[PDB]
Amino acid sequence: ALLNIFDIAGSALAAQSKRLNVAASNLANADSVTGPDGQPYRAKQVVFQVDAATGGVKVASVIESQAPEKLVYEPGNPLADANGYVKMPNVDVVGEMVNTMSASRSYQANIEVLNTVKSMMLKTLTLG
Amino acid sequence: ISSLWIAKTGLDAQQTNMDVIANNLANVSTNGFKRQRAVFEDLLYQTIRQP
Amino acid sequence: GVPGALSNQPAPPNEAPIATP
Amino acid sequence: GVPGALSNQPAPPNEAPIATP
Amino acid sequence: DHAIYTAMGAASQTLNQQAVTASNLANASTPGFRAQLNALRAVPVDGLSLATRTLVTASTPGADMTPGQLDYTSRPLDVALQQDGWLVVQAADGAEGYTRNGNIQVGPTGQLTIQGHPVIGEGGPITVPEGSEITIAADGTISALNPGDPPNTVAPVGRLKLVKAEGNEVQRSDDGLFRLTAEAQAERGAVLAADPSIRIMSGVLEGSNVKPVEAMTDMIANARRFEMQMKVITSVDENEGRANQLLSM
Amino acid sequence: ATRTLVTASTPGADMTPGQLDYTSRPLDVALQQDGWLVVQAADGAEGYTR
Amino acid sequence: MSGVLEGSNVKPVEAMTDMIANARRFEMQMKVITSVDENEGRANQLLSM
Repeated sequence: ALLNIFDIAGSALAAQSKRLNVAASNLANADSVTGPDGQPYRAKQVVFQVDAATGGVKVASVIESQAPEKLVYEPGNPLADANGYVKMPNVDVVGEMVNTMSASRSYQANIEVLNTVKSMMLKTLTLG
Repeated sequence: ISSLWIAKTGLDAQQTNMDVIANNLANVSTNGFKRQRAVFEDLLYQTIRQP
Repeated sequence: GVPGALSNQPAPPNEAPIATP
Repeated sequence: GVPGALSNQPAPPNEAPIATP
Repeated sequence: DHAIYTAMGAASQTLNQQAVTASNLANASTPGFRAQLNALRAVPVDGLSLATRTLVTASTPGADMTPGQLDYTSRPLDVALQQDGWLVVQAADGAEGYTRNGNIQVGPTGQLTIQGHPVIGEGGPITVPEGSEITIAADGTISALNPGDPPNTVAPVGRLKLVKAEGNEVQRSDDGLFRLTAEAQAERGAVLAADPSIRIMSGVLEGSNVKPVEAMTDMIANARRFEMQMKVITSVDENEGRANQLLSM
Repeated sequence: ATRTLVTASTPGADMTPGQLDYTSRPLDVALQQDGWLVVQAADGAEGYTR
Repeated sequence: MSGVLEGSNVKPVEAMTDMIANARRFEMQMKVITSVDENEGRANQLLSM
């Protein structure tokens, strides 16, 4: 089926957009010290899966990465624990700087796939 | 990034040491003055993965 | 329910409070 | 066989052991 | 396309190693400190054909046991260990940690301590008299003299417990107290025995052992490797971006 | 939810007392660790300063 | 006590590190913005038909 390409590439576009938004949010919150209720910011990631044989890619869910918080010592802070160690986001920088580029490249590649498929479908529309 | 925070802590520790040294030197003429000495301590350790 | 589908119920507004009251 | 060809059964899982037991 | 991931992983591990070196440099004056070594380990991935990927993960084998210098502060109860001496103290959870920090403090009730951790000698946590002057022998004997009393009333009151560890069988802990590894613990027993071959001296306090030249060379190498990896990332991204144009029609 | 916006905030000042000059002027005062001189603001309400 | 006057309490190390971090963060955010703009500048070409 050549119609399924549209909702395969749309799924790919949506998944890559979600991944790029997650990476941008992590980069923005790379240094945020607290949330709305004292909960430290946690790096988040998306889960990709196949639609199903094989099909498009769907984002199953968004999960906070389970890594120890890079806690720092600020005793004169209300959020400090009993030992004065406040918790900071466990977000690197190279990871997101590469995730953005990879997501953009995949997005552009799927755009090219959709363009080619649409062109050949329109060409087939005038058989004979 | 963690490196900047760690180096900031190190610079603060050295500044405090210089402060106590300067205080010790300033009142070298005060009667009955007992010189101070600052002792530091390393913070906790984060284990990314166990052996 | 699944994202991208059609449902006759409009979504509730999205809000981002700074601090929980 | 040659990379890029076609074969009946899938590739084995890939692992990166930090230290060999 | 996946060649970008090995380079970014190398850059991230270089950043981690730089963080370790910065942490080593930060506490360049804490008494009884042991530096943290660092190294890079290759971790090849064994796929099906043409194994051309070998990642890298930073690793720290452990502390190097080269003793630092010792400052002569003339304080009566400051001890400095031998080449492989270890003062045994009681940690927060009852485990016996090993330190080289000889700065011993005395509480109001005559209880000895080191940074809040009660030092244990022959027996249990040793407690000297209330307000007596304390002197440390050349092998760990503790003598107490009640102030005002005649000098011929100085009496031994306890003895320190000094253990000998080679250095390649001890691992650091989260709080910062070295403990034996599993194999060494099994071979030498759960708790070490106070060997009599270790001798110490009073009036001096041992500093840290961090090499500025090693730190500087490591920092320079890390910066250069990071720059090379960044260049590789840029090249791979450019190639992939220009190659995707082939997919068009 | 994927977007998490970022805003800046200032959780008050810091009360660490800075160092002090010795100007020898007879009517120059310095407070203790947690002292405050009480003055009258422009609107009549009281305020605390150092 | 009289005869002394208290100055401000501003930490030069804190100020310098914060300024460096802010500059780096701003540059990274600009990189993200330009990447997103360039990436989105071709979905219209897709829609062109």
